[PDB]
Order: sequence, then structure tokens, then C-alpha cells
Amino acid sequence: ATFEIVNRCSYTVWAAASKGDAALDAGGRQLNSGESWTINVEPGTKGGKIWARTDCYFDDSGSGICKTGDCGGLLRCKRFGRPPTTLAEFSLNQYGKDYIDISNIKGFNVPMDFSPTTRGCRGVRCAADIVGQCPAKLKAPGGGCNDACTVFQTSEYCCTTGKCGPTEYSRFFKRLCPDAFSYVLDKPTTVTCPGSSNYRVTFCPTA
Repeated sequence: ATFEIVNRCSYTVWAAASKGDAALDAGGRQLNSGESWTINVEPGTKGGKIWARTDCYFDDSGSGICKTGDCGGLLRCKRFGRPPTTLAEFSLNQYGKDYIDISNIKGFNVPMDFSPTTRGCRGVRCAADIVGQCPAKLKAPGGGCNDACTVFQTSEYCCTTGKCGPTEYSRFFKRLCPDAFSYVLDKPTTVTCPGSSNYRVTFCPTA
């Protein structure tokens, strides 16, 4: 499947793509404002994620640090990134269907639209000013708005027992972005697309 990753933000981001134990395609790249990066994701990929990283510094070896979404100090990510990270999530060719969603379960750093470029399903978006409105206790100094599990490490926020409800913190994310997961057991906002669809992820879709 082809994913086109587009940075419409006015600032540089470092895109990342991983399935947790491996990079997808090159795994990461710098995207200046307006740049597009096309990657190929193998059919059948389960549990892939795409995210943006902000305020990164990398040397010529591809090693460094980012203030949001850092994946072990690498430009080319092999593992998932450190919160806060708005997440585009997908599992492809699962019994004939693709499944896509956006998630705030690991916080929010950059607004995003995640849409098919082929026919047969709708896209999803979280483009509200979550960072600007973020509750004081969830604000991340490096930038972004953390989720409550990352901050407080309780069974209720992390849903550790498999039983948990919405919270004051999850409802904040849900109020601003109803179409994104706000906690582990949120009513699913997953979109079902035809198997082998292609996609575009746009950072800062309105801004």
C-alpha cells in the first residue's frame, strides 16, 4: 500500500513510521513545510503507526533527540515514539479489509488528517487546538498535551485491568476530537476500508 505523508504545518516535522519492532519503509524523514514523502507499506501489516516528531536535532549518523515522539534517538524509527504523539494507526489486509483510526491515547502533539486516496471509505481527522487548550496537569514542557496514563500511571487511566471508564482527562480529548480514540476502551472510531487501499496522512490539515 502507498501512504503519502504531507506536512502542511508552518514548521518542520520529522515523520516516523513503524510497526513497533521494525521500521516501515525508511522509518523516518525530515519534512519541511509543504513537503510530501511517499512510503510503501507491505500488505498484511498489522499494528502500523505514523506520527510526527517536533524540535529534533540529528547528526550525520541519524542519531539525536526530539522533543515529542522521539524513538530512541534515531531519525529512522524502528520502535514507537515517546508521548505525546497524535497517532495514525492502521492494520492492512485483515480478512479482506483495512482498518484505520486516529488515536489520542498517547497524547497529542500535531493535528492530523488520515484519509484514503482510493475509493470506498471516509477519512478521520483531529485538528483542534488541543495543545492550546490542554489542562495544566497534562501540558508537556517540550510541547504537546500528554495523556493521563503517561502522566499519572494509574490503573484507571492506563486501563491496566481491562476495566476502566472515561475520565475528566479523556473527556477533554474527546470533546475536542470526537473522531479519535480518547482512552483504551473508548467506543471505537475505527474506519473500515477495502483491503489494499492507499492513504494520505496530512499534518496540520487546516493550518
